[PDB]
Amino acid sequence: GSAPKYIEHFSKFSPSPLSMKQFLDFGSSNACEKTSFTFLRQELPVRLANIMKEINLLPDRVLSTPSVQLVQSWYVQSLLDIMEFLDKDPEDHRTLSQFTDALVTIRNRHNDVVPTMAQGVLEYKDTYGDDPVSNQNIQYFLDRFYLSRISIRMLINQHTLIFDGPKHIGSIDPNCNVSEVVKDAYDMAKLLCDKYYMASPDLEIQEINAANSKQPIHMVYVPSHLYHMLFELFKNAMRATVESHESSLILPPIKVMVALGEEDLSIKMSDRGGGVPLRKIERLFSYMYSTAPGYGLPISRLYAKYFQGDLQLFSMEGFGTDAVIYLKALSTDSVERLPVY
Amino acid sequence: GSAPKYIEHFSKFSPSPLSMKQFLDFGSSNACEKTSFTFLRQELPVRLANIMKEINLLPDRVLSTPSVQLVQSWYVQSLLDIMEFLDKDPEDHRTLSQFTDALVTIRNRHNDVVPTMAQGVLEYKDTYGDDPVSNQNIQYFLDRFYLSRISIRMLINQHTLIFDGPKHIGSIDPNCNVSEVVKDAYDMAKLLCDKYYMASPDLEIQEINAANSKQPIHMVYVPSHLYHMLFELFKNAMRATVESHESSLILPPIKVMVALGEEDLSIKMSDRGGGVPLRKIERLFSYMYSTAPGYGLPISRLYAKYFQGDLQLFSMEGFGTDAVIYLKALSTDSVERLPVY
Ligand SMILES: N#Cc1c[nH]c2ncccc12
Ligand SMILES: N#Cc1c[nH]c2ncccc12
Ligand SMILES: [Cl-]
Ligand SMILES: [Cl-]
Repeated sequence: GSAPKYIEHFSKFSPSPLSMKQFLDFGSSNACEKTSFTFLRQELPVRLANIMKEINLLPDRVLSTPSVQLVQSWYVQSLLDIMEFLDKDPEDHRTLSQFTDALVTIRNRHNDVVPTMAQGVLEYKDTYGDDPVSNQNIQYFLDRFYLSRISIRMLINQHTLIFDGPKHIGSIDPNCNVSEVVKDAYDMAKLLCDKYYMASPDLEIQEINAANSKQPIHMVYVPSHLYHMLFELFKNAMRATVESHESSLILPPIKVMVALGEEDLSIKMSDRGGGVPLRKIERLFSYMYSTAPGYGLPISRLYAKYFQGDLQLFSMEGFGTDAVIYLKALSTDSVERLPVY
Repeated sequence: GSAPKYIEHFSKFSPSPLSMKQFLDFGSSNACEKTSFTFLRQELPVRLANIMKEINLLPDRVLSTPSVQLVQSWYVQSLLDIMEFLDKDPEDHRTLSQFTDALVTIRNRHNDVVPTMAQGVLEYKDTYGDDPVSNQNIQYFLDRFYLSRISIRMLINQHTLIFDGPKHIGSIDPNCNVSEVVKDAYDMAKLLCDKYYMASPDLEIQEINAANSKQPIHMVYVPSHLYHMLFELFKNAMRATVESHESSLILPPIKVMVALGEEDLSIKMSDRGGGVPLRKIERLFSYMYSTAPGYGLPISRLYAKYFQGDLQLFSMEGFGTDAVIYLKALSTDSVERLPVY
């Protein structure tokens, strides 16, 4: 087979990070399908080969596991699927239609990679232990492997959603109202909270538009990514609030502040769920320490970092916890953050 | 001279970190002066030699500067001063009295090491530049050099303050009321704020004693260290609040929360001084980036880390900033954190 050959070749190239503007240009109209095809048939084999080369450089005890071999098999097949289109003609509509169908198949093939890689982490802990050095190496690899995955699934979604044969550009909303996404994520977390706990904290939202007070806060962003982060934070904050007030009657509300500055758009979620000692904060972001026979926070932080943001937690044991999503306010500063190969 | 010989010998030993309990035992009574002398005449040459060996391993362009040579000369003389007492007899009261006088001299000799090392940083920036690699190496060294200094000045203060010929044990207050220290630091910052700005924010304090509600929060700590941290944070928060509301009439108060948990004692200072973009947070803790022709925060964080605590900043650009001091609530968990040699 030529799979090792392809990996070596395309690993020589560096991934090309795209900005929000570039995403909006690719999706401005259906006339750009050919340009998207020409870009992706080269870029997707590059990004796939770079992360596949890093997988092959893992230690033999990790590389020989069934989880890694299964994931690697799905990365080899996806690579080969894209390679078939390198010599095809963009002017042929059939070539473009087949490319879209191939991307949907590739996306579905990798839909279970996060629980599979979690199974591998649990196997490692039981087979070799949970030492700190192992934690760092696993954290280093999975952060890069999951950020690569996010970037590859972003490109695929933009092509398939737009070139399917407007206000929203695929998964990007150029006028995303942050408060509405906050409400949506709270409402979903509330439904689950009421069902499992028979009680739910209320929600309070306050907006601070520094430059234009009393004007609703909008941004260019991927609302599905923002929902995923806010949903995970709401679930954790509601659980802590309800469980810490089981023997009390008052249930403190969850308070969200949306602040718009000259370059940051910040979203703070404040709860009074008893808080967490500082010693345990790092474990909440660790894949290995959160694994038990709990990746919402570490993956949520990767979504924030994907467009040059961040997600941070600061708690006060005995009182409550604050969780801040830092996003770039300006589309010019919103650029893909890809793993440094 | 035997100075290089002494450094090599005592650098072989590891510093011995002490706990709060051990500090209270050394200072329980004046009868323990002999034990303190026997411990310090060995421990102080160990800690001095370890940081002196690291200084000698700096690159020649840093080591040859007048600032480092001056500091190193003060570390060689202080070492030699302590070496004189190694063969002396602890039972002789004159030996003990002379040791105390020697420690006061050593302490005063090093009183200007923080502005001197700041002069060296400014010289480096102008002579070789402010590249990121230089920033990391300088940050790594100064954090260790300033934490060593804090630990050596703690030992000296405990001996000189107690064995000078109770409620407080030297610089340690076994019943430190945190809120009172907060008020003291605010009052000092307010005086300076009113003098320079003709306006000052008010103060609001709220205590959360999770285990014993409505009971004042006390701890075993060094109130002078806590004051230094709170004073620096108050000065920065007041400056930002006043300057960000110059064209407004309302001046938001600075809100402090003191929370006591099972293992953390947390102090949050919240202001509405307009906040800071996330990109600038790391620069606030950098010695090199805060140097201009501003070490309060980086040194304040070292005071917090000295007894296994921390100091963290999280801001919301366009609104305000939160600054949290994390301390250990229990004296059993309060142990010296020394540089890993
Ligand atoms: N995210 C988040 C959290 C928000 N509050 C929490 N309390 C305990 C543990 C995690 C959390
Ligand atoms: N410490 C601290 C600060 C608290 N608020 C601030 N605003 C701007 C810059 C630094 C700070
Ligand atoms: Cl994947
Ligand atoms: Cl010093």
